[PDB]
Amino acid sequence: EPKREVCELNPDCDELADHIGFQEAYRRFYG
Repeated sequence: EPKREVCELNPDCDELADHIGFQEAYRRFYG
């Protein structure tokens, strides 16, 4: 799952994903 893998390897994205999930985090950072 590209988005989870990518988001995990950005501390701010991983942090955000802890609250809102990786799809929503990835979209905020890499939209």
